[PDB]
Amino acid sequence: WDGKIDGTGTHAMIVTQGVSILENDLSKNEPESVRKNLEILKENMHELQLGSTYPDYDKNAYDLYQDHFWDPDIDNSWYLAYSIPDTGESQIRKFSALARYEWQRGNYKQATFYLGEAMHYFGDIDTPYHPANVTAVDSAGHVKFETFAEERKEQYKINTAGCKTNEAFYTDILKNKDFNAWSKEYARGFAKTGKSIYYSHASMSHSWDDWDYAAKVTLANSQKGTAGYIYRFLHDVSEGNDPKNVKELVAYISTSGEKDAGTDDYMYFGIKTKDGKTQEWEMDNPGNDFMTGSKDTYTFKLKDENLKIDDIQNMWIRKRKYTAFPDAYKPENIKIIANGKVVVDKDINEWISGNSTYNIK
Ligand SMILES: [Ca+2]
Ligand SMILES: [Zn+2]
Repeated sequence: WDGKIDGTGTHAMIVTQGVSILENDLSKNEPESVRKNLEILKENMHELQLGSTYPDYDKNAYDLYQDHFWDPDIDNSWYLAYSIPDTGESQIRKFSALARYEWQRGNYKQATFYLGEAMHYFGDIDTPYHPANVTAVDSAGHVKFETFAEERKEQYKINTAGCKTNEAFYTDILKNKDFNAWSKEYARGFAKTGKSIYYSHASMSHSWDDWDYAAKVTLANSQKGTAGYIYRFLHDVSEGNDPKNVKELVAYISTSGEKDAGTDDYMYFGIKTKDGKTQEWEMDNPGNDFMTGSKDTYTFKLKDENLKIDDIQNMWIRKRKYTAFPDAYKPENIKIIANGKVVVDKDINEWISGNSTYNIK
């Protein structure tokens, strides 16, 4: 969907309605804590709206908004040595992890921003063009549609999911104790309806009164869906809800803003287990990794499927010199996420030059 940096436009309308919907649908057999936190969230609506639009303006190693797409329909030896690429689904899981982390420890303003960011991605897999994986290159309808829907966003608003917090839609959301598990499938459902509406109503072929129907559905879905996620979120952070085997690791690396803090040198993330076995992946996204000031996301696929978090005794990033050109690197902070829970939050702000191997755990 379209979004403007000041937190306005289709994306902001979706989160804004998502909240307003959760109010109108909120059950009476609903805990004091949940009702209280939703107040906190409304207290930070501006940040929820800003996070909802922002991912379209983040300078990443994703030169092309790659992480904003996802084929809900679609592993191997290669990814034991390389970082896996993120998706619209993947990002929901990551920002929801950050949102929960900040909340549990007090920063509600930034927690709410992160949560709004997660919802940017969900809104996107609820577009017709992103789940169908049709880029603005792939087809001229991507942009013309998202814009058609921009100019009309208002007339597609919805006040309710249709159920109540006691009813069906909202109780399945809570049914599954594993967030990451629930989120993938929840999101898959909505995203699947997207691919479908592309082919039938919202493609460049399919018509103009076809596009009106197309936007109505997907924007309404984006609202009912966004409300679901927020609801889930509100519950998850009132009980200290806590999502097992570590099969993946997500590293969210914030690079410093100071000049020449970025590196065009090779970067690796690695671990050593309690036993003594080790794995290293190259941190390598589509575009330019580790630019000055960017915040990058690397997902890592463990070779030992049956591993638990405490068994991972060590964690480090490692530089290897690209040339004789001195790209020394300054990480501002790095978070490691394992199963929807942040598990490392090392601030750094040191310089790494040469082939140094900084340890973070
Ligand atoms: Ca590359
Ligand atoms: Zn969008």
